[PDB]
Amino acid sequence: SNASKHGVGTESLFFDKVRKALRSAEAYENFLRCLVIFNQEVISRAELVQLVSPFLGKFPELFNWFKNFLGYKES
Amino acid sequence: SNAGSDDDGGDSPVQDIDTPEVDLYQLQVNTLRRYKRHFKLPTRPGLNKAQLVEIVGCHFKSIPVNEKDTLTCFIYSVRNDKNKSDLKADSGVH
Repeated sequence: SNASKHGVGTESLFFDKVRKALRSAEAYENFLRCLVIFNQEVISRAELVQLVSPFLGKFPELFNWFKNFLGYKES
Repeated sequence: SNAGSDDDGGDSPVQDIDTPEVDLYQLQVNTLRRYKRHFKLPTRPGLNKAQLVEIVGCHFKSIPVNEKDTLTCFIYSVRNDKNKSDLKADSGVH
């Protein structure tokens, strides 16, 4: 309720893409596992983006969205 | 016949991918050790990079996660503080 309506929009777009691209339940779980360990102060920013490389790295638009959201400079 | 087992009746779901595997060897030694410290994984002294990756990967394959909440945490923290430092010791062990 009131989640992917007005507040969350492009983020839900991203996650839909991730869910649809990875296809595998455990692969999507993997993505979320990267999220939780990031949240749990375990992995660094770049470590997060790099970890999902074999997953989202195949999709430039998707991985770039991820980078843009994380504020991934690398510049 | 069905209704006799809980197995899948499709044999193989729609997936031309072998399921993408996560490289945990790319992670920094510090990152892997941090995983072990935050998740509390008691180990033997003399750990190496490969050792860490195996242990981390073994436990990483068994992490309980929830779509809605995990997405919420991710969106929240990253839009707020992208990896906050805040140096503070919790447990006064010594």
